[PDB]
Amino acid sequence: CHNNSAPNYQYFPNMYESVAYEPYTEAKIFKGGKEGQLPVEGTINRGFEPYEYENSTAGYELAKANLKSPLTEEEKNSGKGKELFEIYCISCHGAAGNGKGKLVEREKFLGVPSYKDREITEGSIFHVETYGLNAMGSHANQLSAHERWLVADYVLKLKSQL
Amino acid sequence: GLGCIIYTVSTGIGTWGLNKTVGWAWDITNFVWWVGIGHAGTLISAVLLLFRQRWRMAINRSAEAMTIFSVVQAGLFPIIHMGRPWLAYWVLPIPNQFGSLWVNFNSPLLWDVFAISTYLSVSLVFWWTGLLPDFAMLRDRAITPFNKRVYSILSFGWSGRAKDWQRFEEVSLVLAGLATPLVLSVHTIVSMDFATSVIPGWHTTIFPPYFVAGAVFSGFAMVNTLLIVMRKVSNLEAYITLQHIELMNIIIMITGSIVGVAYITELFVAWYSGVEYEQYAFLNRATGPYWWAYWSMMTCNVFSPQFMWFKKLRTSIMFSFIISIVVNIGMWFERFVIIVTSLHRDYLPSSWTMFSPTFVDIGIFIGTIGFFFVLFLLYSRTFPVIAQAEVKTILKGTGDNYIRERAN
Amino acid sequence: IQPIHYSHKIHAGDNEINCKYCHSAARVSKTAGIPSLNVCMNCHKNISEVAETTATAEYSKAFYDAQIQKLYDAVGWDKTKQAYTGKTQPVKWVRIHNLPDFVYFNHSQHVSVAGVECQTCHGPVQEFEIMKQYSKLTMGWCVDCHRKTDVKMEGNAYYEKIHAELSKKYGVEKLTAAQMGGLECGKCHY
Amino acid sequence: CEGPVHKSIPYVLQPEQIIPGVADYYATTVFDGFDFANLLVKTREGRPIKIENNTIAGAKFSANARIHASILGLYDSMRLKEPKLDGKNSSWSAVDLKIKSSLADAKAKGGQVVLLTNTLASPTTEKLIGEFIAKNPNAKHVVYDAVSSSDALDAFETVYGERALVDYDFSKASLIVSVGADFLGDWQGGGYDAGYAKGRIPQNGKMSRHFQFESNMTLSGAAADKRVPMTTADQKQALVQIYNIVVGASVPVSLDAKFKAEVVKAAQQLKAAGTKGILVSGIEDKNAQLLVLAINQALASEAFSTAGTRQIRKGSNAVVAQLIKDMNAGSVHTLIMSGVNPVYTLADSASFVSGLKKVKTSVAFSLKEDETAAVSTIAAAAPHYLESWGDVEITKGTYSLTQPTIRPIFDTKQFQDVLLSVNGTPGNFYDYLKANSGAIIAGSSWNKVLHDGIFVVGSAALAGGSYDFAGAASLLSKAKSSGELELVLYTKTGMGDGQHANNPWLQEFPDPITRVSWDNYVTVSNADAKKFNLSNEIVANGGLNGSYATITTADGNKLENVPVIVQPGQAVGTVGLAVGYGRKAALKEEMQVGINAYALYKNFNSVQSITLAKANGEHEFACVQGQKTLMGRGDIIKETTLEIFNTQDAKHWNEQPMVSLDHQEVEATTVDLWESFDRTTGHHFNLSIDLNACTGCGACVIACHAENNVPVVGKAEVRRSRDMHWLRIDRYYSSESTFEGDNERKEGIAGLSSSLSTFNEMEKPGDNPQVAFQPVMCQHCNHAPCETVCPVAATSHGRQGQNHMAYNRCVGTRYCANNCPYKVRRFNWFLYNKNSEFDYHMNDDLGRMVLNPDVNVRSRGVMEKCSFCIQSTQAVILEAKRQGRVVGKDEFNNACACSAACSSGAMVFGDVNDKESEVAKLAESERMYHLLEHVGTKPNVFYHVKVRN
Ligand code: HEC
Ligand code: HEC
Ligand code: HEC
Ligand code: HEC
Ligand code: HEC
Ligand code: HEC
Ligand SMILES: *C(=O)CCCCCCCCC
Ligand code: SF4
Ligand code: F3S
Repeated sequence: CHNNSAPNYQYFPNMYESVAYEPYTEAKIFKGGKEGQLPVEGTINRGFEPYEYENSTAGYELAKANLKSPLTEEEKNSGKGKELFEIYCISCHGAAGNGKGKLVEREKFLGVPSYKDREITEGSIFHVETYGLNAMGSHANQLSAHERWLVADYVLKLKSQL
Repeated sequence: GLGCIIYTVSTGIGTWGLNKTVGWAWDITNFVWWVGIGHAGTLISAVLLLFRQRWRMAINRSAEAMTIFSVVQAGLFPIIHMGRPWLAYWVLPIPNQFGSLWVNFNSPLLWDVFAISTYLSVSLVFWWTGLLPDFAMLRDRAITPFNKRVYSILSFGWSGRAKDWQRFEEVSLVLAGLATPLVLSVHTIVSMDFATSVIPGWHTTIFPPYFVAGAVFSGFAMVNTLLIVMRKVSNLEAYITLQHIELMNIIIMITGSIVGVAYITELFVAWYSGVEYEQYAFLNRATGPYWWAYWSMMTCNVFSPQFMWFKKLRTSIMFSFIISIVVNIGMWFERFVIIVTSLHRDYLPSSWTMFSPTFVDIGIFIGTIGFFFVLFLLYSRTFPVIAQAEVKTILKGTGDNYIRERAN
Repeated sequence: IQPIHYSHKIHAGDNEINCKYCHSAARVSKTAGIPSLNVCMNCHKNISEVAETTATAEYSKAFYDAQIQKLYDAVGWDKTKQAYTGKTQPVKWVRIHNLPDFVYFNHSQHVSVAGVECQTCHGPVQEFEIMKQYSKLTMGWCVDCHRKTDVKMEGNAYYEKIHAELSKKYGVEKLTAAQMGGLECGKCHY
Repeated sequence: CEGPVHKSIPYVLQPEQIIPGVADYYATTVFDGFDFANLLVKTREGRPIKIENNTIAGAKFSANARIHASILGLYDSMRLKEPKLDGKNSSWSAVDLKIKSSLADAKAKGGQVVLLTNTLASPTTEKLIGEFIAKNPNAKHVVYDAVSSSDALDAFETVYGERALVDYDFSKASLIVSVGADFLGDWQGGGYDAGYAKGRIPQNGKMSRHFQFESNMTLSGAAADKRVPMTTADQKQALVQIYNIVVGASVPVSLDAKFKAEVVKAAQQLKAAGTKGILVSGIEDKNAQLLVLAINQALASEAFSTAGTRQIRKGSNAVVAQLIKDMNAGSVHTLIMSGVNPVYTLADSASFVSGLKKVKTSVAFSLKEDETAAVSTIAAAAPHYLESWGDVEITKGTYSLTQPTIRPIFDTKQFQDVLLSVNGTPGNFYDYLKANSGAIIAGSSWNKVLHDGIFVVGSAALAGGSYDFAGAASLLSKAKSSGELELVLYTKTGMGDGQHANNPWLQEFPDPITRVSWDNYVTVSNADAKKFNLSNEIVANGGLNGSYATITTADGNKLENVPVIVQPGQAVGTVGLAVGYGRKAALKEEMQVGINAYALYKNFNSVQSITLAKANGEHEFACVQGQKTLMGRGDIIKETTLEIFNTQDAKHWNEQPMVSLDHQEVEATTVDLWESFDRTTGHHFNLSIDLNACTGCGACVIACHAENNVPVVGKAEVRRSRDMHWLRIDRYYSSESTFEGDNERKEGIAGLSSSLSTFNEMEKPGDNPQVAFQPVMCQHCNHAPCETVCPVAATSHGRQGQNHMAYNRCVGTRYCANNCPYKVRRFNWFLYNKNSEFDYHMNDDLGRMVLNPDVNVRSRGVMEKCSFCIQSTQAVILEAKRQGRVVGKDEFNNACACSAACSSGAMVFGDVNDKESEVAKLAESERMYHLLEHVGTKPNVFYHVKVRN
């Protein structure tokens, strides 16, 4: 009989479980118990460049001064930069406003400023969006290197309306 | 034999001598061989009926046993050779959780499922109905309370009455009428497993009547050997006479000549045709690695039925017993040769190969033979081997008493 | 029973965290995987305690506060001096949606290409305290939802050869299953 | 059954480069001392899978079959997981201290230190070795090759000034004269496949013809237009005869008149094609190689140049011999070697071992405890290419980098890291490489070099000079050794050397010429077989059996060999013998299969004089292909000649079958009682073979068995002709020396008395026939006979035009293997996954990482089939639909590895409704041709025509 706190019975599982290695499951042979072993340091795959500026207080303002956006005008006026701001950013920062968000109303954690207060260039978003400034985190795990620049053009349009 | 079946089902078809080229051999060979055997009884009880052949009355009952114990043997091969037989139920068009996933209705393998399952089903109720007045004559003996109960259950409430007999006769006439079409159509559907192919040596139009003629021929040859030993063991030689034996021999002779005509028909057409692939296929049978299968097959089928033209050979229980056995050997090769010689040689010379069976191919066949005899042998000690309702309607019409009375 | 008591109800239903935030690989890859423990820190560097108006009749505040600390043991965070240690252990989650590995389902061309809402395949996920499989996934639900839907041909330039055709010839729009060919034994399990 | 519990493990810390479900590609290179290539490594979330080719403006060295199968060496559980010292498990610190102290003692005593290696074409490795030598007063560096080519190197060095090989361009010549060349094989690291094939296509009324002179029979012979059986004592004389014609000279050549009748013709034609001809020869004699240089200079052909010399082979048979002698003669101290295996490859290894007994601190770097690792002091655990860093210069003007793709599985250490630690250099080899990268890379350091994989470096032609080639000609003509029966050693496409001793894909991979697998053998011509009473035979179960034989040499013998009577294999008086199978250390008895023969490589010469005797028993062979000849079936491989192609209408060389109507003839494809389906829109696919480019199609097989998870079957269960392969290469000989000679015997035939004797003689292939290859896979038919008879409806067709094969409704009633007239359909019989009857890479847990997760693994009773690349083309449509684009021109061709991995441009995959692809321009041709059009099955794969002359 079928219970709900345990999976149901099966009739001759010929090809149900895996012989190959589907990505996130557990195995026995590997270094850890995982199945997601880390790549070697210093290597470069096809279609990716490493970011050449180090962490904050010495590489922050060096990235703020001389670092530019490698996009074109066909890609900026597409609306895809707004959709990424609709997902990953309204939870702390405001959607049309700045700092109002969804979570300083509920008072879960405080200390989110506006965009009038801090002057930010188009290369100073990209250094914070990959590393975080003391209360953010690395959003490089979520967004890709083509897509952080699509967000940075949209944030500049939000400061100009303020 | 059962042990061998379990072994190969649980360990793999690769234990058989099958090849990547030759996917069929000995499995379907024995399937169609048993199917051919199981057409004899449905001819004797239906065709001879339709042609008012009085002499069939002493055979009909044992002839029925021959089909119900042989179609069953054939029914094992469609399952045993399967790669994943526990999923066989998918063959049926049953509503399911796969978005009502169905079967197609274009394959002769499916047509075969319908042909065999309905052939058996119909023949089972046919011969069973004929037992009602014979079980009645056993329940009325009731020598033990056990047997009393057994036959009172095996028989239905068959108190033989005017009306009951009237209807009984009509039912048997209808079913005989339906049975002859089944004899033909069922074996034809089996025949189309090869006739509908694209393989040279198989693609043809002669098979639908050809294989049927062969089925009649091999079926009667089998029946005749059992009647010969039966009339001595059971002491029923006063019912199975030399006239019954002679008539069996005559029919075999006739169908043998039909088969012979079909052999020369195929050879003529092959020559007449401009297709090199068809001609080569026949050359391969005449001369090649399986020449001995082909020529021993031809020797048996060509000459065995021709001895029956000589009265001194035809009217001999000794001679006809031997010949009747021989026929079954030749017919086994008939089925074997067609399947194997046409597959190990075909389009693209790089795919040419051989074929040799293993002990588990042989063993399964032996098992079906053994099972056949277990069933038939038990039958002979529990069932009324000669229909009483039938014989008692001819005792006054024919026999060595009443004829002598008529002559004086 | 998951090893942590994670709640899709407080996060996705009361805080209105957007659905693509934690599960981020739905747009690109075929496996919209479980979010790794780096997403469990950039929101939870500043959230140590939970609340006072969120504990229920079944669940207390001290049940939550002593279980959010288990997230700190998996990563290595220390509450006192606010710094990473060097001892990490991953969290063994229990996967509740499974298919046999002859099928080929891909979340990427099935959410981003066809604009399907994220509650019509896995249920109303924001109103669940613990996670529940909602649909049955057994081969007659994949076919049935393909019978009654439309491919999106307005925006894609891949369909300009097909959609500008047959509006002059046959018809205005086509269903997914019986028109584009999405009911063939080599497109789903090969 | 309850059904198991599945768990999933996300990261504690996820790296930026890794996205679950997204494959990554890395630019790496390979060079193992024998094989070499530029390639891409496809990786999963942490590990490498199937090898791709690197084509970023440096597509000069594609991977061969041996390289494609090399991934199994990474995931081989039989590797030295931990280094040993004095036979015991030890640390690397123990190894480091042992080596350093022995070097100190050697310095104090004034001993000998020798490093052994093999052709390390590496600017930075060589520099590091130089530094070692600079620090150590008495270090000698010496290079050891298994199969040597020092005679060629001496000829080039003494004329141009360096030890390097001429990289010939076979696409820049019209007449190819080959005397023992074998350039389509392993000759000088044969990578000339594309160059040759490019000149075999009749674009106009032109085509490069090939003259093959040889003792053995090889692929270049099969791909030749003319082939002359010739022994090595005749070849040397023939070479001088060529010389006397191209270069006006009078040298008294002694050569058979019938041989002169052909040699002279070829030489005069070669001479006539000034600047458009090429002389290539593989005679193991510096003087012969010098004459080749002289002739190619006289021809002044475009194919000959020293601007980019080949740096791949730089050994010496004189230096190695000196080394061996000194080990036994004098006192030799610490010897360190890496990738060197004299015991088993060295013919004089018995003396090598006695030399090892006289040396101290023997250090050997390897992957396995082989025969030399055994007789040593320190067994060092080396990384397997993808576990290491490096750089390779294949040619004179190039530089490339090698990236690791997987973090070290076992406890290994790089050879260069060891050298750095004994030299006293801080850091590691990677850091060393970084420091020395700016010396070559003038552009961006890593971002534009590691990312792409290669870097272009300029070069210049080498100066020539005066040399008495006339003297060399007279020396060669005077040279003569005419005795009795001789043999020639050779390498295989599946077995280059002993680096793949236990590789199941290369053990199973059948020989492209003889069509056998899992074993070694001896090649004897039928004219010799009749003298020695040797033979082979087809038995009742379908496989082959054959006699045994004994090879005797001066002061030695083999006592048990397995001969195969290849009719044209040997010219006359010669024997073929493959070298490289007899290994016994550190491997299972299922892999310990074959004969070594390296003991017969006396003085590094491939040609040896022998005595052949018949033995007692009979051997069984795992033979893949049965019949040797083609029965005159011109409807399979249509061939014609160039002048017919040029002057006659297609009706006379590419004729399609006709069917009679109302007393009228019509193309057979127009007769149809049924109605067709509309596949005019939405990506109708095809696939295109041209038979001229099919040289051997070797690496096309292994790449198709890489995604599709086809299991490995042993020697038995292939011996019964029950193997598992999705595509196959054929082999069709002839009777009476031509394919048109097997169409004159058949069309002239009588009634039933001669046709029982001609069809029995047309399966015995005559002496020196013509060879033809034909790749055969499942062409996805339209009126497919394999469809309609499946009772459980597991097969169907798509709108694109495939044959979709579901692995689910297939309840194995084995019909559809029968109605395929091409008969390419592989039912599986046992369970190949996890049982102990098949102890190959499918069984063990460490070796189930090659298997990609996108294709399922079959269990029992279900059939499988060479489908079109569905698991790639469903991703190419996917990656062109999210963006909002139309699929490009050559985007379908680059994804299906049946076509995107072959060397030449033979296989072409792609779209047809797109009228600008490569397939749509090939389908509209005068060579349009299907297999078996009279069957009426409408295939989707079309062959062209063999246009030989
Ligand atoms: C909650 C964890 C947040 C998320 C989600 C996003 N941001 Fe943020 N951001 C947050 C805080 C608390 C701060 C201030 C931290 C401090 O120490 O002052 C910020 C800061 C920024 C800034 C200004 C950086 C600067 O140097 O002045 C920018 C431009 C910014 N954040 C952008 C940004 C974007 C693009 C986001 C979506 C990926 C985003 N933030 C999310 C809190 C949080
Ligand atoms: C972070 C705050 C999340 C948000 C936003 C969403 N999900 Fe989630 N999800 C999250 C975790 C930590 C887990 C692990 C398993 C668990 O029970 O905690 C999940 C899991 C799921 C699953 C089931 C996974 C499986 O193996 O079957 C589903 C179906 C799922 N999540 C759906 C889902 C939807 C529809 C969301 C938008 C409303 C969503 N998730 C957001 C964490 C987070
Ligand atoms: C890993 C799982 C995560 C991630 C991705 C986020 N948080 Fe949470 N969070 C987490 C745990 C183990 C708990 C306690 C257990 C529970 O079911 O509640 C929480 C709880 C919260 C709370 C406190 C609830 C309250 O106020 O009473 C808040 C607030 C909260 N989570 C917010 C939050 C935000 C803004 C996140 C960024 C998207 C976030 N969480 C992610 C662990 C995890
Ligand atoms: C929001 C993001 C969505 C959307 C719209 C759908 N799913 Fe999918 N789903 C989602 C998550 C976070 C997971 C767990 C990931 C995992 O690998 O377990 C899933 C899981 C599935 C699965 C099981 C995975 C597998 O079998 O390989 C299936 C199947 C599945 N979901 C199907 C499915 C369908 C048909 C959807 C309709 C558009 C769909 N999902 C949407 C999150 C999300
Ligand atoms: C089982 C998993 C499902 C379920 C429950 C749904 N879909 Fe479908 N879907 C699925 C596969 C394997 C494919 C690929 C088929 C192909 O490539 O032709 C699809 C595809 C679609 C598409 C076409 C996408 C395109 O335009 O290229 C659409 C549109 C689509 N699916 C819609 C859809 C809807 C509305 C569903 C109900 C929630 C749905 N799918 C369920 C597999 C599966
Ligand atoms: C041809 C017949 C098809 C078609 C075109 C598809 N399916 Fe699939 N499928 C099929 C069978 C016989 C089975 C069951 C096999 C078994 O051993 O149970 C399946 C199975 C699935 C499943 C799993 C169902 C379960 O676990 O009970 C899923 C999910 C599934 N199929 C999905 C699927 C999709 C998305 C398809 C594209 C429309 C599809 N199937 C086509 C046979 C056939
Ligand atoms: C696992 O042990 C459960 C197996 C369930 C089998 C169901 C059989 C149904 C009746 C034939
Ligand atoms: S070639 Fe064989 S497998 Fe491919 S479609 Fe025709 S019959 Fe079926
Ligand atoms: S005909 Fe059908 S059941 Fe399998 S063996 Fe062939 S797909």
